[PDB]
Amino acid sequence: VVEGLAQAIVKGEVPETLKDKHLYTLDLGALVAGSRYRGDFEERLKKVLKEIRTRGDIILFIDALHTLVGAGAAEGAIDAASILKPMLARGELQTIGAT
Amino acid sequence: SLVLDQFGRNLTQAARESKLDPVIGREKEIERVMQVLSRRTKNNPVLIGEPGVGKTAVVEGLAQAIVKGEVPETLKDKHLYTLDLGALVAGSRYRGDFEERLKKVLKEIRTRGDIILFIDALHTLVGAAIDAASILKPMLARGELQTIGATTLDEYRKHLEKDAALERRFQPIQVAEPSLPHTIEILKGLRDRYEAHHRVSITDEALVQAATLADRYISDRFLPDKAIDLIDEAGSRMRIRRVAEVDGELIAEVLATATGIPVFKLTEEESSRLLRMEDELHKRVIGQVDAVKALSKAIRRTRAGLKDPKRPGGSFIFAGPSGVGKTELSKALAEFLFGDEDALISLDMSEFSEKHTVSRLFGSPPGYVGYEEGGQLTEKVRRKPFSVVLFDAVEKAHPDIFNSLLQILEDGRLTDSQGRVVDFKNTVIIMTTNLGTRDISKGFNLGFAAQGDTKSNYERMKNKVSDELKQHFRPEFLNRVDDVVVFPQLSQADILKIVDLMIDKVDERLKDRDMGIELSSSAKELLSKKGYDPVLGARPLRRTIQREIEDSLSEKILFGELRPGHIVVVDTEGEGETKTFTFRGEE
Amino acid sequence: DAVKALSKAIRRTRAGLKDPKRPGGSFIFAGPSGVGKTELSKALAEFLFGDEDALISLDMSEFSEKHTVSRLFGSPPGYVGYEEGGQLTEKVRRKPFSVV
Ligand SMILES: Nc1ncnc2c1ncn2[C@@H]1O[C@H](COP(=O)(O)OP(=O)(O)OP(=O)(O)O)[C@@H](O)[C@H]1O
Ligand SMILES: Nc1ncnc2c1ncn2[C@@H]1O[C@H](COP(=O)(O)OP(=O)(O)OP(=O)(O)O)[C@@H](O)[C@H]1O
Ligand SMILES: Nc1ncnc2c1ncn2[C@@H]1O[C@H](COP(=O)(O)OP(=O)(O)O)[C@@H](O)[C@H]1O
Ligand SMILES: [Mg+2]
Ligand SMILES: [Mg+2]
Repeated sequence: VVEGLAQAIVKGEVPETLKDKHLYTLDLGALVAGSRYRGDFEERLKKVLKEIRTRGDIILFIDALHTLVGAGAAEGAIDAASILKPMLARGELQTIGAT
Repeated sequence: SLVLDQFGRNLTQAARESKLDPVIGREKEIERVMQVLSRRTKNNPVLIGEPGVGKTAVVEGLAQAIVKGEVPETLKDKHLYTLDLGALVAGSRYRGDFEERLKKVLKEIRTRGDIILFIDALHTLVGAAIDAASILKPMLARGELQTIGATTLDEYRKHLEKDAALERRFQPIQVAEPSLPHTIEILKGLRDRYEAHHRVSITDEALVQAATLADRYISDRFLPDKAIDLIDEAGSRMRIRRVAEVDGELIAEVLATATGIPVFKLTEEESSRLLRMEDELHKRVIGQVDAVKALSKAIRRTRAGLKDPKRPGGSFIFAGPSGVGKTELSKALAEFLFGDEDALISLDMSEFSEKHTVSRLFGSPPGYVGYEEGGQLTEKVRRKPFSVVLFDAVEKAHPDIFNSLLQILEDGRLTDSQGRVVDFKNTVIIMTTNLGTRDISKGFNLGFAAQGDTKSNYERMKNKVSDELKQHFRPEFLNRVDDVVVFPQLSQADILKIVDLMIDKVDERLKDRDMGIELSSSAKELLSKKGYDPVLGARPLRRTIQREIEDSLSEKILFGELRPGHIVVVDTEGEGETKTFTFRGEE
Repeated sequence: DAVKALSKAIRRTRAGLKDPKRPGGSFIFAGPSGVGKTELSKALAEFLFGDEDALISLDMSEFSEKHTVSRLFGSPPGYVGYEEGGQLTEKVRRKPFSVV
């Protein structure tokens, strides 16, 4: 379904509200692949979310929402779900989930 | 108060600039809130209600009221701040910054002295990055914190009840679901904002029909939010197809394409179908005129709104002998009402002969294996709220199955081991049995019998079956069943009809290999004569058909006499008991 | 006749005269099927407590054999379901003002 949505967006059969929007599939594990030092995972996630906010014309796709609850949790590491919760509740980010 | 502003949200300022949804018809709970907040003990209020009723909307309306200055001087000059836990968690991973920023926040809170805090989703703060729970509890124990909380009823009873320390400091306020006029009022209030956002226009008829459709044909979600969802969804549909206008059939079809296939129209064409229901059913079921008539009458009465909306859409006890059409009628009903046989949820009760198997019906108790998975029936009903539930051979199950099953008959809702509630109001319940038909299956009576074998039939058989079943079953269970339908054994003439249907099935099996079969009237009469048995009724006919046709047809196929692209004509030879079948292959 | 008798009995039982060791009232309804027995009980409960849910109705047909009798009076320790009490007792715990 998301594949066909991307094909429709690139081909040009979408309403004018979307037109040229970029579907980016998130890649978990790559975010965690190097988060060993002080401030590595939270900073990466905040940076990517801020870049999405700055661009504006980006929409995210998560292929497994059940894996989102607990990604880089540690002695601290509030985790990715808590980071995503506030601005998702504020309605300033558009994401499509698949489970 | 830089720390306070960084880690808090002002509802009063937002109300001043009107960033909040309007509230109407909800002053009771806010009046209760400052009713209980003015006490000396248990001054901290907690709003208990089902999710979506608007507890957040409750505190938003409280902020609106305090901004409007409609509250006595006790609550005046008090700044309301919702504690933005997202602000606390965000950016806080320094080894010690967490709970220490909270220390600054709380010390500023007590220092200011004219402040009020709001805590939404109190479960994360009480009875739950985790040590923050242990800080607020002593603060409320001391008693100088005036906070307003909000919590779901099940969570409140499961977790907030056991916190004996805060039992003497919290007071509960219940919030009930809004009535349909209240929903209409809220829809009217949100009309302006939603029309401005969607750049469309909506009418009052759309509002009332959306509210009614949400109340009647949706059960998982709840009224004060799902009507808003439907109108926003319709507005999005009108926005994406291009001043736009939204009418009733528009939201009707949006709901139809949203969740399942609820009503899919409001015209009279489906009503004409319900007028032709008996003729439609008789294309799969042959000879059971009384059963089809009673079922059609009951479901037509249900469709007319003359039944209790709380109760399910129909309850039938199909009592009869073996192989008469008890399951074929259920399959035909499933095909007619929902377009496919897959809509029928069949449960063979022969696997529920032991009481401890009841756990597999609606899950296992907590703490045991298999708890993470739900019940095999409750979850399946939740997936498809519009389905026909069949309990095949209901008499072979343990009586605890009946104990659990009656609840569906009374209140149409079931609670599983996980505490969730599933609604059975949009389903048809059929329970099949062979009990009470021992005298109908065979009977000659003792003594000389006159010419007869024809009586009032349906009425006397129904009364006898009902009294026998209430002798064997619980009388209240039979009393609450919508209808008890007795299936008489098949006659001879209708058998000659059934043959045709069965032959058609065989023809389908020959369509895969590019073949076909045709029979003469004499062959059909011979098949009906050979396959007639008034005690069993239909399966012996199938055995006779298989033996006399497809045996000696498979042999011809294997031998090579019949090839793809051919038709097998079947006729009869001989007379009387010497009659036999003859097969001839042609192009 | 039955309504008058029940009214007189309720007057006896609610005048403060009979011993508190006795319950609120004890009645045996005998009659055929399809007559106003269950309806009369429901009306009595509705009048006394202002609600139709103030009626704990139990069928003794469920307890033909004694193995289920304890199910109505709390499970003794050591059973599969001992953590859950009997049906009759916990309903009185939830509401002592009801018609059994
Ligand atoms: N009136 C009928 N019209 C058409 N087919 C029928 C009729 N009665 C029986 N059959 C067919 O004969 C067989 C009888 O099976 P069916 O499911 O109807 O039995 P049943 O009445 O549920 O009996 P039981 O479950 O007690 O064995 C099926 O192949 C069914 O299609
Ligand atoms: N005396 C009555 N006055 C009014 N309605 C009555 C009366 N008797 C019966 N009915 C009606 O018939 C229904 C069945 O009566 P009810 O349930 O009281 O019977 P019952 O004799 O207590 O039951 P059963 O003997 O079958 O266990 C009632 O719900 C009511 O609608
Ligand atoms: N009294 C009301 N006035 C206006 N809108 C309401 C009211 N009650 C509920 N709503 C609407 O219902 C929606 C969901 O309510 P929500 O704030 O989620 O309640 P809760 O947080 O308790 O689940 C909100 O968007 C709100 O607009
Ligand atoms: Mg069957
Ligand atoms: Mg009775």
